[PDB]
Amino acid sequence: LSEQLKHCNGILKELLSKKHAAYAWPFYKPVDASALGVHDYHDIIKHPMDLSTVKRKMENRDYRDAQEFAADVRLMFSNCYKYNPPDHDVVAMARKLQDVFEFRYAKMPD
Ligand SMILES: C=CC[C@@H](C(=O)NCC)[C@@H]1N=C(c2ccc(Cl)cc2)c2cc(OC)ccc2-n2c(C)nnc21
Repeated sequence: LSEQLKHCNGILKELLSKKHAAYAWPFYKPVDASALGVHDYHDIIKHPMDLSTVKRKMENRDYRDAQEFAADVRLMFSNCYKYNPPDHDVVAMARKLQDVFEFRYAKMPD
């Protein structure tokens, strides 16, 4: 990995760690629309994303730069905001986790 992508991998480890598990767990695996009963999810969200998919792409060295990594993580959060009403518990959780991501991502090295 490039030096910037190592920082990205370190953020990803933190997002999956026990410290943040109370609000991060909804984002661990892909949305199973049938299991959750949200039969309109794939009509509204055209590009699903989740942390296990980000992790698999990083493992296979599939990100070209830090920007591609950030776009996926932000996609994951934007899907959550797009589908759900603003006062929903899961949107608060997404908020909370995204503040962890954005704060540490802003500390990128040269
Ligand atoms: C995709 C389904 C929509 C949400 C839902 O279940 N109900 C609202 C109509 C759902 N809520 C949640 C959710 C709702 C309440 C609380 Cl406290 C935590 C998560 C959700 C749950 C999961 O369990 C394995 C996985 C993905 C979730 N998720 C994401 C991500 N964005 N919305 C959700």
